[PDB]
Amino acid sequence: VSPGQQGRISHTDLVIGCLVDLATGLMTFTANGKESNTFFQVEPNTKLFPAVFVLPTHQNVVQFELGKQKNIMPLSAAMFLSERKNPAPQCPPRLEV
Amino acid sequence: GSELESAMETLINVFHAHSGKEGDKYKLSKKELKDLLQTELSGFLDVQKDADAVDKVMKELDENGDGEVDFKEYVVLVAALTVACNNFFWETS
Amino acid sequence: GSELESAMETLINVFHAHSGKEGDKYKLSKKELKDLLQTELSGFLDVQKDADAVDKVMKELDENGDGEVDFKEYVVLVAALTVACNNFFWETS
Amino acid sequence: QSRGDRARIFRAEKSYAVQSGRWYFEFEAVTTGEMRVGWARPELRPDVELGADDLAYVFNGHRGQRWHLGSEPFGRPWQSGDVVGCMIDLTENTIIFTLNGEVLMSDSGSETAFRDIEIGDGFLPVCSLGPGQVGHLNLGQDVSSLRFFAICGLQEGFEPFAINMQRPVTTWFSKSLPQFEPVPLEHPHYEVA
Amino acid sequence: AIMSFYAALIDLLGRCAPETHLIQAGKGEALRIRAILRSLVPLDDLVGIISLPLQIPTLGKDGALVQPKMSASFVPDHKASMVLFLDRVYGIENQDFLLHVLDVGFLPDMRAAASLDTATFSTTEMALALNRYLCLAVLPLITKCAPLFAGTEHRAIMVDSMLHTVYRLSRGRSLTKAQRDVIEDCLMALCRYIRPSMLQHLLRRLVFDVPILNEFAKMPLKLLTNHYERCWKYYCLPTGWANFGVTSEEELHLTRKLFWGIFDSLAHKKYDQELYRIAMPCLCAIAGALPPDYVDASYSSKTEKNFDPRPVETLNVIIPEKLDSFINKFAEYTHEKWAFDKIQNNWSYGENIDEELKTHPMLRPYKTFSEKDKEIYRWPIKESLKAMIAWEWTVEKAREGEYNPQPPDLSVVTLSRELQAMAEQLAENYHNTWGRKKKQELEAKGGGSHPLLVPYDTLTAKEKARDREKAQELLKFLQMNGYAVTRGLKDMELDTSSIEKRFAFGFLQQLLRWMDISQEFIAHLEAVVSSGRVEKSPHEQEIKFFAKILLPLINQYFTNHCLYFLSTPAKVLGSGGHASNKEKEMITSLFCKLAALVRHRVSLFGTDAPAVVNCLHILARSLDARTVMKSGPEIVKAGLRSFFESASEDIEKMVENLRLKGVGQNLTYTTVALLPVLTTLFQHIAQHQFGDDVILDDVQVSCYRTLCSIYSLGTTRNPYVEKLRPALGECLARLAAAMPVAFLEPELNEYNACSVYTTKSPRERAILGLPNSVEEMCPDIPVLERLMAEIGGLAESGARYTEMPHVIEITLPMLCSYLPRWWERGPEAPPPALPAGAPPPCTAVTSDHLNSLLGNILRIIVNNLGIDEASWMKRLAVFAQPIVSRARPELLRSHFIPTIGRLRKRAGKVVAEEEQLRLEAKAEAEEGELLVRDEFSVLCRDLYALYPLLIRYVDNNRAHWLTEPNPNAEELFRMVGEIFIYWSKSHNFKREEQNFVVQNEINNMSFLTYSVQTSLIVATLKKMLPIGLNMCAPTDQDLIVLAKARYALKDTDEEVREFLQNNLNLQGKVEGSPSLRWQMALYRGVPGREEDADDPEKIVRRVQEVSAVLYHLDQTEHPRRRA
Amino acid sequence: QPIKEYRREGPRGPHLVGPSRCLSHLDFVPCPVDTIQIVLPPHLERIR
Ligand SMILES: [Ca+2]
Ligand SMILES: [Ca+2]
Ligand SMILES: [Ca+2]
Ligand SMILES: [Ca+2]
Repeated sequence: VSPGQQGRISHTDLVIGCLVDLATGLMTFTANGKESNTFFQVEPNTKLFPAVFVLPTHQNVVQFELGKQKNIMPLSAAMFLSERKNPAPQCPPRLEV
Repeated sequence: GSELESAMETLINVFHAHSGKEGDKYKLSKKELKDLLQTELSGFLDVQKDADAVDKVMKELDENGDGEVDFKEYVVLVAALTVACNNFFWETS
Repeated sequence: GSELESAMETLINVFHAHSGKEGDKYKLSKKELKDLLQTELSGFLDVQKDADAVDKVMKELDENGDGEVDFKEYVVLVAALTVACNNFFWETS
Repeated sequence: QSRGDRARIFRAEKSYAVQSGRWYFEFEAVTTGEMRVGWARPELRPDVELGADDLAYVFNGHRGQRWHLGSEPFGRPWQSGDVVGCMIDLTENTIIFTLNGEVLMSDSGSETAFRDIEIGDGFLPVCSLGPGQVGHLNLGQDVSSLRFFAICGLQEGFEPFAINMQRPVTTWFSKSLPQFEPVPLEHPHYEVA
Repeated sequence: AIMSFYAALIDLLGRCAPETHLIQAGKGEALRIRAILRSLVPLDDLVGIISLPLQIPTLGKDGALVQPKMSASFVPDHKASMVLFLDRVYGIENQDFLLHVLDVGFLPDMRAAASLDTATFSTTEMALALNRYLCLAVLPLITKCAPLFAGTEHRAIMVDSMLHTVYRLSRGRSLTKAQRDVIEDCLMALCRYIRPSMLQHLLRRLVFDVPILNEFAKMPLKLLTNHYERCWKYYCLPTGWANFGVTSEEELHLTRKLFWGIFDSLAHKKYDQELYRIAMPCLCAIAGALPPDYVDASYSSKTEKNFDPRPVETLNVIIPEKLDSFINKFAEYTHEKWAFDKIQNNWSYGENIDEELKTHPMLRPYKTFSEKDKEIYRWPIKESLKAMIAWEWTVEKAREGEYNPQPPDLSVVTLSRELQAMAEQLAENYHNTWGRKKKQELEAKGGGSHPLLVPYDTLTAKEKARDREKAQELLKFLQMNGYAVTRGLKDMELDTSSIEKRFAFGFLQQLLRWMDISQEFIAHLEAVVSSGRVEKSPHEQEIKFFAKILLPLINQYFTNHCLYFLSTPAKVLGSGGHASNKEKEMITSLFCKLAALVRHRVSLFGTDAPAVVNCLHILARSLDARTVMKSGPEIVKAGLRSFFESASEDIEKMVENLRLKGVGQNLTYTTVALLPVLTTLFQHIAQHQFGDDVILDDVQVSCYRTLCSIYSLGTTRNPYVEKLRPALGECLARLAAAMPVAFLEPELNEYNACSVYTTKSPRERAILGLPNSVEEMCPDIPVLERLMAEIGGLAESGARYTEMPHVIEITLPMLCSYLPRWWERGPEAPPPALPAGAPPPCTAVTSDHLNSLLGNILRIIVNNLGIDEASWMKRLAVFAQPIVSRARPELLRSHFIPTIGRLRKRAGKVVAEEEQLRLEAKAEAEEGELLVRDEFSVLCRDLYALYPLLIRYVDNNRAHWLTEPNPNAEELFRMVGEIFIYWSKSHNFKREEQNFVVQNEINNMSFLTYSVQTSLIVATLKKMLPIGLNMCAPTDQDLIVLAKARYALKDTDEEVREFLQNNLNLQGKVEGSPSLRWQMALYRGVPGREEDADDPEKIVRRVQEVSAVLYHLDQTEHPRRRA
Repeated sequence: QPIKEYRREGPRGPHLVGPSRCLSHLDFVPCPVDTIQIVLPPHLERIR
């Protein structure tokens, strides 16, 4: 959140995209498309669950979007072995909050 | 309630008191009746102040003409008047 | 002094309070009277078994044919009930 | 710590729910602090306090109260070492709580602590031990071990809850380690679409 | 004509609709008819018709009345038929549908009627028709559907609007009495079922409406009474009423405001029977609901004040040049702050104001700021400062005050309590100006009340904030520019003083002031009755207020909140909150003042005296003596001591007069008030263990005088004395319980730390009237040992109650209440202080003394059995219940068993008489029927007398008996069971049981801690039955099962014995069922049972006894005014 | 001692034990009530 917008009820929606490169064990985060410095490194064979910690402040709290940017696989492909090479986003019934 | 029961009890108490005050068995002579009246209802009621009223009330109470009053007669009429007074008070005055 | 006035004012408080909560603020409707009697007397009344008995007693007690028990009529009836209770006292033996 | 989680609940296993009969068990309070004991339905929720919901009917000792969908003064507080005998009569749909072999009475003087209970799923022995408290739950697997059963309950025909269970009764407790669970479809506040 | 026809057709169909009872019963014909009607008339069309608007008269055309031609337009009577059809046929059951129709079609109608209620429009034909339509069709429907309003928070604004509209319509004039009654009934029906939090705004209106106490105000009294009585939980409990949240600070403030307004208005107003009788329940209800310790966030010492909207006069005064400089500074500050709001909104400077353009022409520097707008900004400030001057608020410059907005910051600058109050009154003046503007608007419109017309203080805190922003902004700008301002706040003079600000504090202070007024007019009444009798009675208003309101208010409030006044700060007995030491002090002051008021003056109060005495009892119950005695004003201490001393004087004065107008007055006063109130006070002291702290020094001396005078009176003999004996005995027993000095053990008194002699120095208590030696405190009272030896001797003699009337009535209660209290203080008791150095106990009481005592009482009652009248006996039994707890086991064999056995024999004899009477017939039956009735009555009296002791004894020793077999206990079981058999067999016995328990006002459950379950006989049998079951063998239960069947068959006792004898080999088998296995295990584990079941005769007799008990127990558990 | 135990052994049988009070690192920080704002009245300084 920008310091100027800070303290104001923003009329926009914030989008935070969390990227993980499994081969390199690396994680990065992009805010509204702009890369953020915060990066993480993980050991091989680690299991990570997508997560969100929120204090509700409005009727519409948050939304998990399972999208795909250019040349980046969606989450379902990593999550399910059958979809290992499927690039179309999916949210099968097993996936739930 | 039991308070209204006690109200009837108070009526009976006052009645038997003056029924035996002069020894008139259980029935109010003219003298017992007069003394009773100016005792129970001091103010709104008059017997000493209105002796002609006392005599007319002797005749009216004693429609039987006995001159003595048992429980039924005065309970009916005295209760009617003494309660209706406040009903008029609320209505107009 | 004013003990009969005290009894009478207690009577007024009780039956007016029992009239107001249930219906028209002052007089005695049928439902008012039924609940009122329930409040008034226990262990002596035989009307508890049927409210239709209360209804018909109300009908008679309303010789004026209005469906509402006048205060004078109610007080005279409860004076007759004082009569019945004194008869109960004598019957005891 | 959060009070909704502050007290540990120990209950019998769901498979031991009693549908009918007259059952008895004992609960000795090694400490006088906050401790509840009674009967809970099999669908008891760990996070909600005992007796603050319709699921459980219990007696809290430190204050001398009976809890079900709230609190109402009832009985008297126990001292350390006192044994609360809990009885349930499903033929009459009542719950009785006795202290040191004497039947506790509510303010009105009624002997039955709770009345007009629908059998439903059943009922299970349950206790809640606030922080820093110790209790002893005797389910009657060894009938002689009971302290006040003969004095109260035996002649009334009540049964030790585990009189004929050759193996000890299994218990489940309110483990306070947070874990992730799917969002309930009927959650009052949070909706996932 | 066409509307009339269609309305008449719909009305006819609705009338044809079947009745609800037929619909519920499910009569196919009725359901078919209702379906036909529903098909004929669509519901949505009815809703539309109800929605359709009715032209309402207007004051147009130069103030003329434009009233539509009734016969030529759409009229409410037409909608009445629609409503009737909708109710009878479709009915209202869905909350959503109720709200929908209410909002769309009804609520506009009641709004219109309320609006038309004004003077010009009041009598219009359309207005009268609307009143008729509402009161005949709409209001009754809402009253019927009222319960649906529960849980309607989602439409809270609409519900609140409905409540306000209905209340306004109720106030409306020109209504017929029936119409007003219907509207009021709807209001109560809605307020009963609607949630409490909903009533916030309505109650806010009522806070202002009711205090006037006019004729239109009476219905609000009932409404508030009902609402507060229903929701008292929600208002006082810290937790709040279940599922309904908790009250708000503003709501509690409104509650307190309403309470005090009603109190003051009622006190000032002259007497009115109806108004007072309606008020007292209301005042009691709010008093109970309001929390005892609640403290208002804001308090007004000035306590200022249909509505007056005229603003505080400011134009009259002039404005100094100093304040004009401040006006310019605040004008530029306000311009800058408005420009800051504009920058927040993204507005900038422009040529004109346009929402889309987001630019402003006046957003220009203060130098170029136009004069006209400059005057606009300044004039409110001029008015505010002139208002300050008119209020006499004096502002002094300590120092001078210090496009792109540049607003001086106000957040950093704060305001003291004075300045916060000043901001409040400035916002009040601004709101009054606003209300004056609304007043001109409402005058033009012709009526109505703006929702904000209600006083600013009454307005919600958030709503008050709306005007408070500008008020507090001006105050802070004053402060920064250097204006110091002060008017000498009586509020700050009072200071926060949270203890004083507690509601209970103010209530009690007002009560004490009224108490001084009571002393004044009682003195006046006493003087006039003594001489110069006259009927003016100028204080008559105050007298009637006192008696009618204050005394019942005292009773209800101090009964509902007794716990809060007793809970100590250290230990909180109540749910929450504890009274202050000062609050306890005023409680004590009130108690003493009331005792003094009623002293020797009961006859003057007359019919009000019983209520006064009840108030005395309640205050005594709620009194906390220990705290005040430990710390409290010497004046209140002396008041309590003077109450005690005067009580002692009065009771001794009794004593000598009894031994033989003022004397009779003292006699009646003591008989009616002093003795019972003193009894209650002593009982409270004993229950709370306050005795050691409270009864000291002069209090102890007064207590000694009271005790010894009572005892001497008891020794004296007279008929009126024996009349008084019961109350004297109860009072002296309570006094013995309270007493902290072992008066019965003077020889060991020196050990008692809490004694007058030990506390006071030898040089002391000589200036006081104290005997040198404790024995001479009063010699008449015997020592404990001699009392015990005597009571034993008389008990052995077995003399009669008449022979020793004083003993049973006084000495026995005294002694049985004495032993328990001093047992713990004496040896042989749990010594909590054993590890520390323990002084020798002041008393020498031991459990053997109590055991001997109890044996004595048993002997006296057993001797007195069979006498015609022993009314003292029940009192003796209740007084003797406490001792039984510590009775030694051997008492059961020594005294109880023969005692209850004699009664069993008497029961056998009397039932024999009963069967002989039954054989006798007609006049023979009638003669002796009353006889046997009398024997049953006396036997029942003795039976109740004996049991409670036996019950309490059983409770103590049931553990022992059930742990180890007891032949004596088994015999007792047999005996009590036989008594119960007689009870069940004899119907006359049961009716006489009921007659006694009812006539003698016995509280049957109290002894256990009126129904058959409550009946002692069945209670005793149930309490002992476990022993009967225990002494039996588990195997033999099948034999009992068969014996109960035989008893249902009604076989003779010998017949069932022979049945079991011939069926003796039908015993249950352990192998047959497992339960019998652990039954057998426990049975063997208990010792001494190897000799059990040795004889089939034992088996059959045991089974028969138990079966006879169970069968009758099962029978028991499961079965003229009109003339 | 064991850590976070809910069961214990005893004379008659197993004892169920509730949650245990735990000390917090902050509990060791000594926090007295602030007194800097307080200034001594002379009548109290002479007594001081
Ligand atoms: Ca006579
Ligand atoms: Ca006559
Ligand atoms: Ca009425
Ligand atoms: Ca009539």
